[PDB]
Amino acid sequence: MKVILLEPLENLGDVGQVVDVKPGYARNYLLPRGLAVLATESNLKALEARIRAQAKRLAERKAEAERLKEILE
RNA sequence: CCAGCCUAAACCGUCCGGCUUGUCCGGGCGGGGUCGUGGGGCCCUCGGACACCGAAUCCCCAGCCUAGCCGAAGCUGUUGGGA
Ligand SMILES: [Mg+2]
Ligand SMILES: [Mg+2]
Ligand SMILES: [Mg+2]
Ligand SMILES: [Mg+2]
Ligand SMILES: [Mg+2]
Ligand SMILES: [Mg+2]
Ligand SMILES: [Mg+2]
Ligand SMILES: [Mg+2]
Ligand SMILES: [Mg+2]
Ligand SMILES: [Mg+2]
Ligand SMILES: [Mg+2]
Ligand SMILES: [Mg+2]
Ligand SMILES: [Mg+2]
Ligand SMILES: [Mg+2]
Ligand SMILES: [Mg+2]
Ligand SMILES: [Mg+2]
Ligand SMILES: [Mg+2]
Ligand SMILES: [Mg+2]
Ligand SMILES: [Mg+2]
Repeated sequence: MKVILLEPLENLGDVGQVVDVKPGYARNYLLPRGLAVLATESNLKALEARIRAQAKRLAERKAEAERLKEILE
């Protein structure tokens, strides 16, 4: 199953990564112990938000320190 | 015998809570949509209100069921216990 781990996992990977693992492992350990979440079409969408949001969030914080770069120099 | 309709989804709006506050996620309500000569959504150009079609829902009556009522024309003999 496709899941989205919200935790630095050893064999799996870092947070926010999407990796397919054996059902039982996620169904009876990851998902239950809150290490990951079933990567449904609903969650993948809510992940595009965390990506795009923080993206233009720092992309705009650098686009603002872009004005101070032009003038303070 | 006779007859065809409603919805899910896209898409727009709202109220609620969840949470990593986000152009989001889900839930409930409303609008939209309903088809095979393919249809619908959103974006453009246009004439439609006063156009027409119209119930399987509601309303009035007719009619009918549950009691009834009117309804023509004869009398004398005669056998017989009795016409
Ligand atoms: Mg959904
Ligand atoms: Mg959605
Ligand atoms: Mg509806
Ligand atoms: Mg929806
Ligand atoms: Mg929804
Ligand atoms: Mg909603
Ligand atoms: Mg739904
Ligand atoms: Mg519903
Ligand atoms: Mg409707
Ligand atoms: Mg429309
Ligand atoms: Mg409709
Ligand atoms: Mg239409
Ligand atoms: Mg059909
Ligand atoms: Mg089409
Ligand atoms: Mg009519
Ligand atoms: Mg009546
Ligand atoms: Mg009567
Ligand atoms: Mg007599
Ligand atoms: Mg007599």
